[PDB]
Amino acid sequence: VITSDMIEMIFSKSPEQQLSATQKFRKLLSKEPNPPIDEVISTPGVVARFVEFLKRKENCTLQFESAWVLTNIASGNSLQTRIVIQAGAVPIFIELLSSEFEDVQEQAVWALGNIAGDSTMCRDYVLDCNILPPLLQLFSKQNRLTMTRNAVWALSNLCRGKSPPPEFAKVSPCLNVLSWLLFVSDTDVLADACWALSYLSDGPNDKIQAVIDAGVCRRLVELLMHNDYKVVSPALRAVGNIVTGDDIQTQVILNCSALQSLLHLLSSPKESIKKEACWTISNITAGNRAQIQTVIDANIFPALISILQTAEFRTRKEAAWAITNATSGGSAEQIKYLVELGCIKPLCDLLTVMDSKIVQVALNGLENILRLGEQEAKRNGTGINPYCALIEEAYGLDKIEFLQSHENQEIYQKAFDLIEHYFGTE
Amino acid sequence: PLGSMAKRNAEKELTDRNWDQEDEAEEVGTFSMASEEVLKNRAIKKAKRRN
Repeated sequence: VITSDMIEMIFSKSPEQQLSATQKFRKLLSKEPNPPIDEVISTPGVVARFVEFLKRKENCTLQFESAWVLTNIASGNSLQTRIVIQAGAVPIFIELLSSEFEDVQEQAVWALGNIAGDSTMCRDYVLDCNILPPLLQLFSKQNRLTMTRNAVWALSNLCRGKSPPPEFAKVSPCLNVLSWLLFVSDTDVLADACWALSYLSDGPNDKIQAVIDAGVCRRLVELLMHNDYKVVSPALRAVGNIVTGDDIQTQVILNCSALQSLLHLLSSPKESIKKEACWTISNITAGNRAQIQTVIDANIFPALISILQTAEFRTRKEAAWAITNATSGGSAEQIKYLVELGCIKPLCDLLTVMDSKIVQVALNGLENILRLGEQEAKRNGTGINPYCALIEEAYGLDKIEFLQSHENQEIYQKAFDLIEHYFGTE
Repeated sequence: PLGSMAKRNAEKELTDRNWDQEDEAEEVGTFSMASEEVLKNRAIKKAKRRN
């Protein structure tokens, strides 16, 4: 599929045969089903040559095609990505970010985007080559959708990576631009902006403060109401991420009226959103009494219970966390309330689950409650715990008994204790 | 109930090439039981019932 003619022209000294050849290359390499990448790479010096074509300051069309070629080579395979990196493309692609021909700029940013998104290794490499300053510099001017779309996408790929994550200090300088992009109308730029924010907000509290300090929470929360699931998903996660910080950090999210938005998402058709929303709510009901109260006030717990009865299992797991979290940080009056909505039942039904973890969550919730009813007992009565009866009639007592057969020792013991404690066993 | 870390980071990372896959589907299942030998070993209880 590759001729000697194409090779002779490539290596000759007339910028006309060079270009005409380069085009034949990319057009062939643009064949979805199996580009003749092996041959191209096989013929020696070809890649190194395409790279040298990138240096043709005076030739917009030649540079443009060469970068297009190297891209089709690199994009879609880690090994050939290595080959292109190894020829020295990256430093030059970066150079082309600052050329008078914008098309060359767009193409370069794209290429770099593809390279950095190939792996942790490549991401960290492209950054080490200072892609950031010139890349961020592109946003300064009014650029066409396409130029912006590729730009922000590049950033996304430069922020992506959880193991290992990039040196935060290398990707944080893009935070300002990100928050700015959250006000663009276009859903692609919007989505990818959230993604990058979704990435930066994932980690320790010092990193979360950085995101918060950029001033994104308001707009982020505002975006949970967006109609398109492709921008709601990453926004939700970024929001959700932020509320993994301390009470003070998660109060910032609360102060943006995220709760009513979240309540809305619990009715969302997309299970992915429900789950993610419960998870978020869970991390809020894991805060201080006042924050728990704010959740109650947002009228959210009615929805969490119905979610524990209708929604899918992997979603229910999250909702169960929200409740139990409330039960351990909540006040007597607060717990009383959850029980009033009949949260004992949903917890009970999770006692005999496969996930050893959710079992503990369910046991923890039921214990906390019983601890209350143990209080209400002495302070009035006829002091018999009001709650272990409600538990008995929810078949929880049966399940707690059974659990005395669980593989996990600690769980066995808990069930044993709860019984001997709040019920008794001859 | 004073100064614990109830916060839970997300399990899997979500990306632009990842978010909409509708993963697997969870199996509720039954909790893993203990080995016959251990089962007899430990002492069980029969909750006092009423109402």
